[PDB]
Amino acid sequence: PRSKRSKLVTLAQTDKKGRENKERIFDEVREALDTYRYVWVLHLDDVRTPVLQEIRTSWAGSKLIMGKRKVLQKALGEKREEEYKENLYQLSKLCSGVTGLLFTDEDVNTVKEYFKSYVRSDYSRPNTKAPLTFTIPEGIVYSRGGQIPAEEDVPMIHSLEPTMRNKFEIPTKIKAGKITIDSPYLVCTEGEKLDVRQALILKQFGIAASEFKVKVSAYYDNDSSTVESTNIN
Amino acid sequence: KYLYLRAVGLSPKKVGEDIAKATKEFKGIKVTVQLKIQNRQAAASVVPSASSLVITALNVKHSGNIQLDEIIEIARQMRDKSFGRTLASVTKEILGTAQSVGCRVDFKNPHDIIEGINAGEIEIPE
Amino acid sequence: PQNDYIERHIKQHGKRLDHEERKRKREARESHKISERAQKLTGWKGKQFAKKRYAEKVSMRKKIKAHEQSKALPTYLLDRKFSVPLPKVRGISEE
Amino acid sequence: KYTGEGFVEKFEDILKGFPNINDVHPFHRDLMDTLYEKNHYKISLAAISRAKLVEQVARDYVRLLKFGQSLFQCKQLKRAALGRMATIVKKLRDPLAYL
Amino acid sequence: KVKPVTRSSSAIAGHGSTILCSAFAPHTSSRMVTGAGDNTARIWDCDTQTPMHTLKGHYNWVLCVSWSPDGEVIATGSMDNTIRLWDPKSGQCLGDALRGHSKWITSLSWEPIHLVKPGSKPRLASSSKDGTIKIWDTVSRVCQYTMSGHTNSVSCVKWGGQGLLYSGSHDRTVRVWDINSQGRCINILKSHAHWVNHLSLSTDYALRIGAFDHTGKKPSTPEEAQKKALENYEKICKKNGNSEEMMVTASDDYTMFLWNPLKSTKPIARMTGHQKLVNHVAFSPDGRYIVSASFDNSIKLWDGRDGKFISTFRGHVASVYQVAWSSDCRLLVSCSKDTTLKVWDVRTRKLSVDLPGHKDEVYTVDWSVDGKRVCSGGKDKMVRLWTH
Amino acid sequence: VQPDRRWFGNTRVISQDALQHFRSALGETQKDTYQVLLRRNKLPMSLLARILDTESYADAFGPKAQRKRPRLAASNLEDLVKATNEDITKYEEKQVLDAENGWTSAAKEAIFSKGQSK
Amino acid sequence: TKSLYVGHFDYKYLRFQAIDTPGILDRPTEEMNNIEMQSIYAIAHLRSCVLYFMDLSEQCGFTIEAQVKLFHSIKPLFANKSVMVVINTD
Amino acid sequence: RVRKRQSRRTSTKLKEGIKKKASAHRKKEKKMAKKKKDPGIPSNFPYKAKILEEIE
Amino acid sequence: ILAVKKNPQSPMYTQLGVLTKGTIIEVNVSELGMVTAGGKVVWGKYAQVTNEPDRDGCVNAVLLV
RNA sequence: UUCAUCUAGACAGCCGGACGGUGGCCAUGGAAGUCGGAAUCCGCUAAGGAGUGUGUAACAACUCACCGGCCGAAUGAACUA
Repeated sequence: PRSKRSKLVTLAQTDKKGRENKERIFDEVREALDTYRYVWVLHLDDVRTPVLQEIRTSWAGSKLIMGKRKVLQKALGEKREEEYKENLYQLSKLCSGVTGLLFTDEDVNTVKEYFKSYVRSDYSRPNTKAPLTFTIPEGIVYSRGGQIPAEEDVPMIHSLEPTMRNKFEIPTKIKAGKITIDSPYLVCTEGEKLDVRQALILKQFGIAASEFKVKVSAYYDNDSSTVESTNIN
Repeated sequence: KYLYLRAVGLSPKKVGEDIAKATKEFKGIKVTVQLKIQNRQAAASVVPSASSLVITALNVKHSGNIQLDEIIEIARQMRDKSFGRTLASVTKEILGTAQSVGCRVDFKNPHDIIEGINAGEIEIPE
Repeated sequence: PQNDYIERHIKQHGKRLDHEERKRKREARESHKISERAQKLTGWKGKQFAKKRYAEKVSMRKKIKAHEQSKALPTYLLDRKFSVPLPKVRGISEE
Repeated sequence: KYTGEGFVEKFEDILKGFPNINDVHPFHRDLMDTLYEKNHYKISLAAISRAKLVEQVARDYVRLLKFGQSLFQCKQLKRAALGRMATIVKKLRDPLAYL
Repeated sequence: KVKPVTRSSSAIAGHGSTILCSAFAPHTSSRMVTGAGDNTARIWDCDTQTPMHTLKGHYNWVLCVSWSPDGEVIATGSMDNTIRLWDPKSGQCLGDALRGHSKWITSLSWEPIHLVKPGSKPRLASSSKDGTIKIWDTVSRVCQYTMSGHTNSVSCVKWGGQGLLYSGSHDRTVRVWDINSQGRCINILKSHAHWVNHLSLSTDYALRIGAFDHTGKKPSTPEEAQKKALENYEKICKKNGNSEEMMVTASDDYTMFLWNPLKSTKPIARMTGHQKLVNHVAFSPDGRYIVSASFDNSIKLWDGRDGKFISTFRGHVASVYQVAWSSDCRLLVSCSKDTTLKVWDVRTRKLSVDLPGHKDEVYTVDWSVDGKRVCSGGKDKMVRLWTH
Repeated sequence: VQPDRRWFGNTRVISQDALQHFRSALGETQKDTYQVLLRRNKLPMSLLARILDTESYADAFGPKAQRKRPRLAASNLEDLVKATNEDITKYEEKQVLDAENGWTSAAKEAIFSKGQSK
Repeated sequence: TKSLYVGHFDYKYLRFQAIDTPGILDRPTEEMNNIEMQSIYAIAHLRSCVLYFMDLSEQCGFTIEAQVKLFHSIKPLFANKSVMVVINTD
Repeated sequence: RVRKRQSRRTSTKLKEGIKKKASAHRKKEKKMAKKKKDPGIPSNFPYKAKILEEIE
Repeated sequence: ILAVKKNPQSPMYTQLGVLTKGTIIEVNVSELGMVTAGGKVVWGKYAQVTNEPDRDGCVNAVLLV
């Protein structure tokens, strides 16, 4: 019973959900299929909850169901035999990653134009090159780190120097409470496939200079019971 | 530009009276204030907060009898952003703030009126 | 001296370069060293170690219990032979 | 006797090393009063002084031990003296944390 | 004005275990609550002698019941550490339970109406065996604050007229609490040798009815209720122009004490004469007489000004548990370990009628306000309603 | 030791008036040393705030320290000046009243402790 | 700063000590905190000179009326203390 | 510098005294002595669903 | 302590006043404010010692109510 | 031995989310989830505590609790000998 790793227990309020949540999502999607006319698939791989809430508040009449890929695959039907309605696994197979499956009764073209005109700012999200280039100045670094006049900003907090020095691999010293470096550290170049620590550096300095525009792949109509594929971003 | 100098119960002197004259007669309460800052000009005005609006509608203590319509006017005051579909839900959202303050809505605890709302004994004009 | 001078010093210069890694590694090796002290520390020190460990176990058990739980007679007759509380005591010899 | 002497040596190091908040200077007195709450300060140090009781226990139980007629009796008297010392010190948990 | 009680009820049935507590309403001679040795309680329609509004939610013995002096709420404390509030119309629990205590509840009291600000409800002061006294905001049903001065069980708690709580505990001390001072203990009263049982006050009948005389007519508005209860309190607290409420204690040292807790911290008189202990005390509603029920098969009458002896009511043959007054201050009813109730004319100092009809120990008894019925209940599981 | 109803009973009783008279006479008697009680064995001679509740040693001083302002506060701000000057004068007075360099005094001879001995 | 800080210098072949004190507010004085009562007791007890810094400017987050108000509030301590005022730039 | 080591030789007096200690403790335990739930059909048994069928 | 009434071992020991375990003693109780029916203050009561005070300097006892 | 999770994907790792009323109310020189006291509610949710810890003068930032993506089959806890 021994020579194991002890699980670090902590005492919080929230608790795991289990199979009841998944069955609830299953029943919800299956009862909304009968209700609404059109159903769409939206690939939302890395999002902010306020952006998702904006997308949801854009229509209180239409539904948006997130959840687990394999659960929505089962609700729709992955096999041509196992399916709720006809030609539905043809849609269910399109789901790739984080899929937000939307239901509506609204016209095709309103949705199509909305989800290509909708664009927001977001972080650069590693494994994705960034359209920016940053040499930090070679003096004292500020909370924005080379984005505005330093006379606006204040120096960052001394508590971040272990983080910058170890996790971000920046060469860092501090003279009094201020953080300092000797030479201008370049972090990234445009058209350079980003890595985790570059992304974290840009996040720490507060750089949302990437275009979040949701991708839509397919679309299915209940009365026609047909699929239709439109890669629109 | 914009800043927030809530701090109530460049040119940092004239902003004092500019803020106080946003709270001339009301409020005498710790409200939240937004300062739109031009070159050296402080266009300062209150941004509505639920707690402060409730305490206007009413160591210190609280017992309100807010009468169920002042809370609806507050819900109309800040259904602007609100991240919520209906006034019938924003009213619950505000009744929770009232519960935390410790007030007494009409003459009951506001959680019981949330019960009456979601049970179908209280109506909301949408 | 004169005030919290080391807190000021930590704010101005900061603790070391090799401080956080070493602390993490101490916290990691503590699991090994606790058992090392159990199979070692002959005598009174091992006894006291076991006592401490048992008390610590009981404390954490009670803490978790408190967490998970925080998640006929009347009042006046409640709380209610002429033999003394000690008959037949040990007999003492005159010697 | 050794157990008594240890406790009173320790307590004497506390009592003599700490300053008398009265009897120093009014400036330092008022400063340390607004910092440490003179009442709490004096009360804790008086608690330690009155605990320095241990002497009474040691003297009484030694004078009782003079008449011990068996190893078990003497052992139980020793245990009793040390246990009463331990009770007195257990009742000193908060003042020492303050001090 | 009030007539003696002669005729019984049928042996009414209901919650089928030992009856433990009893209470008429303050505004009707027809609504009565009983808490029993199961985890339930029951309301009764005395006019019909019918069970109504059976009342669940506890998970151990119901010990204490109390009706709000305004008549809107009922409160029940049980052998579990919880207090539950009930609406008598619905016969339903009013929100969740008011937990926070560590051991069982002993006594309950309501904030008197004449101190409640208008449009607000009266608070609930609860005691407990754990050594604490909690103050509940009954409309938000949450603890305002506790009082944790005592050490042993708190046997009695009483909310007075001058915003003061008086508590009696097994630590042989009576503690006074000025709630206006944020629940600070101001005075401790140490004269008893054994453990205290059933503190009582002079004005407690007024503080219990709260603008509800023997006519049953309800006040129009809370603004009128305040005045109509304040006059009822002041007509008996201003016995001599300055207001004073007398407090009396009982303990297991076979003795009572009499206090004017504000005029002086020492007791006026030490009433002795009981051979066995005192279990229950009662001032008259007019605050003139005091009466003491003891385990020596006796009840004893005293004057509530100087603690002087009057006489001794006799006739029982076993432990007397408690007593109750008529509102006219002429008739006294008593319960006992024997199966009988007994009525005593206080003027001639004489038994007026012995009321058998139970079959076991009678634990609780109470008299209506107007004097039309007396409820009684005990181990035989069958509540009785004796009337003229 | 056998059971008995005579245990559990009051073994020694006295009335209040006799008790108080007995207190008075003996308070009169036993202040006078030339007087003396005769039996002395048959006679009963046996018949003759705190702030820690509010503050917990931890709200006063420590990392918790829920204590920002004092209660040892004088109002009328000139009053503490009148106090400080009085205190400084008293201090300087005690200094000259009770008024080292690397030498000591010889040991007390052991003959002076001869009356003192276990 | 929440405490008194000390510094030394030598002037005219004599050791002097300067004392920085954390702060005082205008505070009608039957309620104040243990940080300001340090300043008050230090100003009251010691036999020093005392330098009140005014900072005649919009800076400071404090108005000149409040500054002179505090000065007039705490001038009873100044009755025997050798005061100077310094303006640090209608 | 290694220290001593206790010996394992049993020195007859000790084994006599232990026999007597145990012979006394056995009587004392016998004197103090003067003052089911079948565990079921355990899992991991593959053919457990057949024992439920011989009942009727 | 006021007296020793019964040491169960050889009542000579009662006259000597030996406080062994099980010994019964009279103790004063005026500190408790006990009073009988009639108003007479009680100042003496029986108690039984529960410990062996030859081993402990304490003489611990239980009142006989 | 017992109880639980698991191809509607378990455990471990990385990555991302970890929101909104709200800087909830008292308090204070200041305390915004994290010096303290007492509430501990609703909303939108896949899930997200009026907040598990580090941290800040206060914010910030990080973190876990909880959810999801990649990975692809067993795993965890309490007990007994």
